[PDB]
Amino acid sequence: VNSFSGYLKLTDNVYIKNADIVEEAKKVKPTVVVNAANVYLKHGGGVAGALNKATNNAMQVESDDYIATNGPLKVGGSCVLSGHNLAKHCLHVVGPNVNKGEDIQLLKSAYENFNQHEVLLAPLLSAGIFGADPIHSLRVCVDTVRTNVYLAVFDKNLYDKLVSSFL
Ligand SMILES: O=C(N[C@@H]1c2cccc(O)c2C[C@@H]1C(=O)O)c1ccc2[nH]c(CO)nc2c1
Repeated sequence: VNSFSGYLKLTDNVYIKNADIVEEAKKVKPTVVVNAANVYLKHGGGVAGALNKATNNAMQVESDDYIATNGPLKVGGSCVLSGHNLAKHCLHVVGPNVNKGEDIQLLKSAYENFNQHEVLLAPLLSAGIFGADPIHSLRVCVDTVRTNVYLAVFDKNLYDKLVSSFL
């Protein structure tokens, strides 16, 4: 038993809810919140900008030190950093950005990072301003992640569509 509330069970291990991931994080304080990162950890907009804003820019400060030491992530890759006031840890995961022309096949590799963590609060990778179909992202999530994932979906109208179209 865990503390996530109101989530709709999709599969053995995947649950979904219409909520702002930042607000979910603030309430739950999960062990791991997933950020929809880019390779430079520049948290400007979407999930990343919203999470970073809630940390008063501490996420960005930590991220800039990470990049200065280690260089950029790979598309499909990840790193574990602090969760600041939102979670114990933040797993920064880079899904492919269709609006930048990146290979959608890398979405499965991105979701594989979730399997290193027993339980996660997460967004659908590559969706929103990353340009991919959220219905596709949810399918890849369910078919790739084996650990327990609680998906927060910002847009209420998309959430209803994701549920109604789920196979
Ligand atoms: O961009 C965000 N989420 C993506 C998003 C956004 C809009 C339509 C979409 O189809 C999608 C798919 C993505 C998802 O739901 O995971 C996001 C999430 C929380 C936010 N809190 C604030 C505060 O101002 N801003 C936010 C932005």
